[PDB]
Amino acid sequence: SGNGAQGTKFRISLGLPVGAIMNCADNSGARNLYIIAVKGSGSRLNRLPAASLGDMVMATVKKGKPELRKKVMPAIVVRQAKSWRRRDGVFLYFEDNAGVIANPKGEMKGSAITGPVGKECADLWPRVASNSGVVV
Amino acid sequence: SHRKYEAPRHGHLGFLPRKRAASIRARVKAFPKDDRSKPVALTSFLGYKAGMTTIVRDLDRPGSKFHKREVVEAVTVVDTPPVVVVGVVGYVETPRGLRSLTTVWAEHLSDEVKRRFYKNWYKSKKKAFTKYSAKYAQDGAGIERELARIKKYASVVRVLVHTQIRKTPLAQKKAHLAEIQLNGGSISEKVDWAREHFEKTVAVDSVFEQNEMIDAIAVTKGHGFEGVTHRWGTKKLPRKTHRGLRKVACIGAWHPAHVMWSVARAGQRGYHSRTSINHKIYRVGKGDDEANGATSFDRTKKTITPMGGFVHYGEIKNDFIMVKGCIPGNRKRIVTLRKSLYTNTSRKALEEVSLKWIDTASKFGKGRFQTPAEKHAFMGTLKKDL
Amino acid sequence: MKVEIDSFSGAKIYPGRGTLFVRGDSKIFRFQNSKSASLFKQRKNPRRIAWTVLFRKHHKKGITE
RNA sequence: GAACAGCCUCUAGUUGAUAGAAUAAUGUAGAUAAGGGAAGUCGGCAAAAUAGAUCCGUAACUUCGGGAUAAGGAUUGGCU
RNA sequence: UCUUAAGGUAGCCAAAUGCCUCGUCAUCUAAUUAGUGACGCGCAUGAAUGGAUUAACGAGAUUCCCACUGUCCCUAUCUAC
RNA sequence: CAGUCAAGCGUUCAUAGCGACAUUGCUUUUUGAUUCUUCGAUGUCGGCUCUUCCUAUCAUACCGAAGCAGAAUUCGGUAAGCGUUGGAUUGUUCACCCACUAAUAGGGAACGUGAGCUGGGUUUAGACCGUCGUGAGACAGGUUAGUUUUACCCUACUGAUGAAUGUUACCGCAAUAGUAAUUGAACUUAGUACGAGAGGAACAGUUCAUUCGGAUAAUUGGUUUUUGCGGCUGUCUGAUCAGGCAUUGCCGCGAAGCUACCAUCCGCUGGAUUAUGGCUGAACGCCUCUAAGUCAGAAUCCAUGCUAGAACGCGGUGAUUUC
Repeated sequence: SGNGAQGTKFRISLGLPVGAIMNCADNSGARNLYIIAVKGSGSRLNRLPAASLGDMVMATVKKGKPELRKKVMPAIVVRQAKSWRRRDGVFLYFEDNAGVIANPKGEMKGSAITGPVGKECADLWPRVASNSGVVV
Repeated sequence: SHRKYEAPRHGHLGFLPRKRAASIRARVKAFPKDDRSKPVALTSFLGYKAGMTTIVRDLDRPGSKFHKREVVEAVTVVDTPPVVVVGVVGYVETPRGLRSLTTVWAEHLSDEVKRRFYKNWYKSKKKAFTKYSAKYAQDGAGIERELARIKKYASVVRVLVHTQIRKTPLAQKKAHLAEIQLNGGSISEKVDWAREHFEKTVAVDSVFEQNEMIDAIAVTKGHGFEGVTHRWGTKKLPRKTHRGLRKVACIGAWHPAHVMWSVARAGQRGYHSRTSINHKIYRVGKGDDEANGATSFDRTKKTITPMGGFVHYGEIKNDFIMVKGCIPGNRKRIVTLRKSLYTNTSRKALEEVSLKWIDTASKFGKGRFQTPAEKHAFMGTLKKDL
Repeated sequence: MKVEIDSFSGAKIYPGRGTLFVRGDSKIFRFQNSKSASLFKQRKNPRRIAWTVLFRKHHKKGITE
């Protein structure tokens, strides 16, 4: 996302195209995040912009407290649930897709993470790592 | 009118016609540029693609966010018994190109190479190079004169080599014969090297070395006739499509009133000559010892061959090379390893690679053990073990 | 490198081979292959699956080790 | 089995449809598919999901007759 | 005041009927020429050329939601002919 | 769409950027005008798919000019090499919003493309409404339902054989044809250059990543007629054991093969140039990048590479038929 993105990430297998609804892993009052676009996505005809672990996306709250609903916010994917390959050859996956609301810089609206967070996402976003309990 | 939305074309226009290769063995199209200062040396080698396996190695990339950590990589193991050089041909430069002036063979020719020269070998008189050896079989009868011709002419010198199909576990019995350029010393030095190396084996540990970028030249795996969707990657037509959806919808405009060469059409897929470049040698090993798959960290006595042998291939009791990644062609196929046409640093070609562990588990399923000793230790005693 | 123990079948997992699963409880489950993964996701008990190391230990099988 | 449902069998009848050769592309018919879940498309078109039976529970509205199998949930084998 | 025979009453409406028009406001969405609710100087609604409403019913015509899925991202594989 | 002149606008400072009055053109992506071809039929809108071409260049390469300070920007040159997206609404071309992006540039190819698809709309017959008609009926007014046929011929294209330079075999050459890679981010440079301060760049570097392409199946995931193993229902084989049948009976694993940016690997460096900036140097005793000569220089071109190998283009080499 520019200033807030601390480093680069290796290629993580995409598992969240546009229209995907993931759980909301922070305590901002939102329950799910619906992905409307992915930052840094490429342009291919008919190809859906797909999010991966640690990616920043544009999201809308479909279920949650009304103040977050009916508007677009940045979000960061913290769990993918779609198997991706790390550098050490391990194919790992989570139980569910999950993300956290954040500002365009990268600062979360919430102060804690409910559940585990991927190591790639934690390395990309230090504040997500700071508010995350378990990093895998 | 214009396309409503732009999109890149499907497929590469520099790789057609997508036709079958002229031969099973893929020749080196261009040899590396000649240098006279360097010693005479083979610029290529002929191996047989044994299979694929997995390695573990510490990545040394000074600046990567995940540097000095263990990584898992896929490597290709090719069985490379030492190629027998016999014969040498000369090429004079003409306003028409390199023209072959003469080829001089050696005294004894192997049965496998004569089988290569033959088609119905079993129902034959085996009359091949007999009168050639009669012209030969003396000290200075008529072969030294041809050598002098190649020295006085033939600005390019290419030695002739054949593989050890008998040493390899193939059921072919027919040697593969090719030319390898000598890119060192003068023409006299090249011819002297070829004559001294006449009728004998050259080892790939002498040709190539560890931590080297080379090119694999091979014919890809054949897949027969194929439709456009998998041959070129075009879109699948919608479900409600009359008379077929695995097709290209529009194959041309009204004008020009012809199907154009650039339109994707169904046809042969695979079995194409290909030259892939920048493959890093992860190991050059020999089969005249155990612990071929053993490293300084694993130090477990085991050969490269997985449990039950390489699937569809067998055992690698010869000399072998494990290069990084995949190479064109499938198992049991002859591949030509050529020295790189250029010298690049890139902080990736000079990276010294030290292997930690090589996957030797069975590739014939989800293999759990790497050695029969380890398998027996884990499982204990069985009913069949007395 | 290091080898592992399958969270279901109790088998050394070599690098590259197998898969890893992270439950909602943030518990790591390493599976040697799709067979063990599928059994775990079907929620079959390793102590009742006959070929598992847990089964052998529970049934006192192969005590010669 | 609720059942002249579907499935297997007894009596009776037939074994009739040009054949042979491990089958390439594209088809016709039947099917699976990781993650997402209509982002496809004029449109959820076609497929999928649901489904029997026994219990629990069942809203607005209503012409009080319905809605209603509303919606939702739980069990179902074998043996003694 | 002109004016007809009377000058559209009760109702309803951008309705399958509204040209302008993708009417205006609200809601539904991140975004809606769609949908619903509301407003009517209604080109050109309207009372057995029946008006308005309506439970139940409909292989009728639109909108949204849950579930579900190869419709799609993005295709792959299998069988029979 | 583009020129010419310059009254003016640009805080005094016509043409940095615009520019009235006027005037000169170009363009066949608009709509008119015409009726030349077609009424013993050239299948009619839109979308999907796919290829190529144009440049009047949105982005990317290198530059020139600013009311260019830096950072964004604006004008222009070479330049079509390479890209130009995902969606809500609408049958929609066109639109208008949400976003992403380097950008979301404009067009042609019988208003490209229906024996390629679809049939949402127009565009038969059924039906409803409003207005108009006494009526039958009319309405580029609204609404609903409404058969989309044929390739096996020729050519074109995609692949595949193949007679005939004595035969046969091996190893090659390379004319010609094609060609490919592309874009961004982060760390350092650097809170530096610049700036009153706010703000705030380029790197020769290093790591990744969109987009495209060629392969490959070590691993992971997918597929199951391995009908391989096991389990289950109904029925039949007297019971067991073992099986048959149920369009492959159903379920769980399931090797091998195939396959996925759903997996992995790989995708080269030299010369000549355009714009432009220069050297020497006149025409024109000075000046001048130009007249002669000449230096550097673009994602450009041509080669190095890569694909095919002329089936009427070739070379070398082995053997070449006792009754």
